[PDB]
Amino acid sequence: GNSPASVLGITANTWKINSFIGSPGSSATYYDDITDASGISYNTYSDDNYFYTDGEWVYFKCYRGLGGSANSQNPRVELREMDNGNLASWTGDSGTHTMEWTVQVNQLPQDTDGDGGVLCFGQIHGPSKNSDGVEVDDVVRVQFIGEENQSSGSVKLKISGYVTEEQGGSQTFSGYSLDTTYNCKLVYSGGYVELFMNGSSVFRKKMEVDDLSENYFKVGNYLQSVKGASYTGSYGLVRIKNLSVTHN
Ligand code: NA
Repeated sequence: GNSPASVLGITANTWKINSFIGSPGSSATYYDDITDASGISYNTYSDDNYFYTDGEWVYFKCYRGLGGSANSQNPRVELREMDNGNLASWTGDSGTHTMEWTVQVNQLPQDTDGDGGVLCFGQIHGPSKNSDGVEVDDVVRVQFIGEENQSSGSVKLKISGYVTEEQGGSQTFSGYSLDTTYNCKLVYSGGYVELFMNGSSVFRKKMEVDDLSENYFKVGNYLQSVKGASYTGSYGLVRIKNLSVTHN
């Protein structure tokens, strides 16, 4: 009655859950679909180290160096958009495609280099190679960036992924904060990627790529700048409610 999947209103047919098993540490084991793990079923899954609820929010807790033994890339505990059991895959200039979620970031991790902390709390992901060979990978990452292990206060919104990095550089925006509710709306329509925060358009930019097929949303906690980092207990914490995806 109280599970994270029930509180957030998600099902295996609408979102796949990327999570870990084992105590947090460099030897924890990543699962692209956590329900593949022994003993785990989607509508009862909860683990206070990673993915849990208090009946209002669902918390995604991920750690610097988590699983670093197996893979040095940035770790995540996150949802992957599904389409009635098929993988979601949709086109950024045909139809209008929206993810809305209410979020806070409560804690930033510590970069590999020790200076700074950052994580991504929503994304659009595209094809690794589109039909023209363009390496799209993440279309956009919506992130907060601040101090290493930051626990309160002021951060910047940072927009990364293809739409900024391959088109003039990542973009940052002042005046955001930890422990602060934002109603986020991420739209891909007409070949433009756009974020609204509390009803204001804060970022909007065209993808100058021909083939905008094979996108899907992700949302959760994808740490950043922790490639090759050791496990120290440093973590990020993202909490979400009021999640929906709309396709028109
Ligand atoms: Na299982």
